[PDB]
Amino acid sequence: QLSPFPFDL
Amino acid sequence: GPHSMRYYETATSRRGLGEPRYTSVGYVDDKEFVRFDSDAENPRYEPQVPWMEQEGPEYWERITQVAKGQEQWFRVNLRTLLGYYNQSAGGTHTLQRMYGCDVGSDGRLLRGYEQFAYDGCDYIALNEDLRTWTAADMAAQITRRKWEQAGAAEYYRAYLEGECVEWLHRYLKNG
Amino acid sequence: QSVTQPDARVTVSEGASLQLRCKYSYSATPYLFWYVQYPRQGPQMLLKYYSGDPVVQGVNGFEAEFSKSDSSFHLRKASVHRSDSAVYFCAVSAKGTGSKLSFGKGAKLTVSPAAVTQSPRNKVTVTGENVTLSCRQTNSHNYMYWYRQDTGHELRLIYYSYGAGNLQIGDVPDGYKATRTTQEDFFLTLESASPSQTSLYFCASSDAPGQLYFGEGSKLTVLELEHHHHHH
Repeated sequence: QLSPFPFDL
Repeated sequence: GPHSMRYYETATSRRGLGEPRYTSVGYVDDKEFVRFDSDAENPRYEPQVPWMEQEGPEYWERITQVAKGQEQWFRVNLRTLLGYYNQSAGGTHTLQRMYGCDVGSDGRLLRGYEQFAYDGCDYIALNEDLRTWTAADMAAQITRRKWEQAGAAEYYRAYLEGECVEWLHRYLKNG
Repeated sequence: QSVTQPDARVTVSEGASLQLRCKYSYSATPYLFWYVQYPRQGPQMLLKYYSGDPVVQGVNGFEAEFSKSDSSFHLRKASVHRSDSAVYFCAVSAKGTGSKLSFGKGAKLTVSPAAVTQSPRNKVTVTGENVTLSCRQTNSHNYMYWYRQDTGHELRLIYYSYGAGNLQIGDVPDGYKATRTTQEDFFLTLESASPSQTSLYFCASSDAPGQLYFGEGSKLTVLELEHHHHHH
């Protein structure tokens, strides 16, 4: 499984 | 000795013609094991080594829609970096994301990763402690300021300490 | 999935100690939030939990403790003021959908002796009318939300959006259209207003998974006129 949806820049 | 998992997500702008190409490639140790390309006719997801075939159709289908979502993150965030850097909309740019985990035989975690590069220059990086951030320039400072306040490090730490390691040994238990 | 708050109504004396309970049943340990809603206002986040230290510090003097084995995220405050009289919402975010915020039923507390602008504070119409609720935010947030709250209950998600032109369905979208025309603007449209669509509508924006900044509310009443009449 992949990392959670990343934070916004 | 030690072992690692690594994911390289890359998005590049194209002049005029619609959405940016999206690339996601997975590495176990330093060997490529999984790949996603948006340019492919039926983009999906795929296996790059024989020992990754034993994975169910649910694994591939879920992991694909995750990448389909990731494209939206990049579309949006390429756009915000144009704002931060005061760049024209008629240009092309590259945004790469790397995350993953390092472990060497204690079945434990050594190091976590969450870092970004913009046009081949370091932007922001999660530090060894997974609490602090290294920001390269002024634009990255803005990101660093709100990630520290919001608690992004703790957000990423839930994956890096848990699932990242678990799936790595799940993958390592092969070949 | 689900979040559970055992008591809809809680009364404590001024100066006393408070504990508001919350238990979740989820397949994977979710992102956990507490929100406060003062009369005539949108909810405001108190504190949040992603991972790490199981004890988190909130605003207005609140703190919460997470417990994995107990699957609980109880809220507490040392000494309650009269101004703490509000409705308290335990709230949760699913691990795979971090930005979709879901509310608990809520606890009304009686203690006895957000640059999000939404255009129509109050509106009354009749069945069949076209109603548009406007929402503008200057926070440079990429996430925007439209909730509705039936008086006495919790906020229920209608639609949300990530970036301009994006639309993602919530829990209760039937009868509504939404449009995210720009980064700052998120319209909600009732093409043919129904009396079931009378409630308090809250817009929100977010910068971080589950951390939402709510507007001040758009209260809409739609009347079937024939209903409030005895036929002659």
